[PDB]
Amino acid sequence: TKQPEEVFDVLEKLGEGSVYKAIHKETGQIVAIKQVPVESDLQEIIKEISIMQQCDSPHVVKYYGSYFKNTDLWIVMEYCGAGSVSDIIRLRNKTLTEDEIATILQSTLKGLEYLHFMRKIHRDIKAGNILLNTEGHAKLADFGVAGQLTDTMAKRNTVIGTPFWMAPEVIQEIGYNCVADIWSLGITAIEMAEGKPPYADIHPMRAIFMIPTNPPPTFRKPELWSDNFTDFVKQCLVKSPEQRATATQLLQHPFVRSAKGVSILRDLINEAM
Ligand SMILES: COCCNC(=O)Nc1cc(F)c(Oc2ccnc3[nH]cc(-c4cncs4)c23)c(F)c1
Repeated sequence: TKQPEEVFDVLEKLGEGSVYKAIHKETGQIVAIKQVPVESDLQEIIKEISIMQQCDSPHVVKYYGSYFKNTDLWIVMEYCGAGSVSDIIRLRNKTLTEDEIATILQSTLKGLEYLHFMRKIHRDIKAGNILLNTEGHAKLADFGVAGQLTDTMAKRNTVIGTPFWMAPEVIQEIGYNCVADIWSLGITAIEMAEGKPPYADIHPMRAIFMIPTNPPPTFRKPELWSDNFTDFVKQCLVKSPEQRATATQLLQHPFVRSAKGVSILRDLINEAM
């Protein structure tokens, strides 16, 4: 009920909808505030907030609430100071090591296990939608295209996501379920190792045509990568969604199961900031 500027001291812009770092003045907690015009298209803003409000997981970006200020909507969220994994790759101009990827994807998979239990499908898993806080904890972000299964709707059939990362069953007319995110996770693993997903240099509308017919992608330089990492990607990129591994099962994959603690990401985060 209080004016947003009395609750929050807005600091630096982080992004440009438009995102600001801010201090919650009563607790000293740092938050991220997304500001959008109330007259803008709010379709995915409304979707993403509805999904985040239903989530309570250390592996999913928290939503704290919304204010009107003048003719803007302020969306208050958990602050992830290291930014996205794709930001960290770009800023350091370096791909991630196997150990760094195992640690990030362990936390990503715990977030997917939580969403999938709640019958949610992220549908836009990619390095750009995995954020790190300054302590190195990975959180799922951008729920703007997330789907919800129900008692009466056991499958979604909307062709939606970001083409290079989309599962074959999502692209094809057939309905699909939570394990579409596991395919996207496999593409994300390659993206973190190589800096870009398979087919990154071809037209996205051409790539979407080939993903359903092509064999599962593999590493560009297979000799660089352990048997465990190679097998982890192969298991994620099983074309049959019925056969594809779940988040729970991949948390036991040898690539993920022995991931190092978030300390392995300290150098990484320091360099990026
Ligand atoms: C030059 O290339 C583009 C530059 N990259 C970039 O601007 N990255 C970026 C990443 C983010 F994660 C950003 O957003 C955040 C930031 C921190 N902590 C958050 N907590 C929550 C967010 C979210 C906001 N939008 C949806 S979640 C958030 C952002 F604004 C910008």
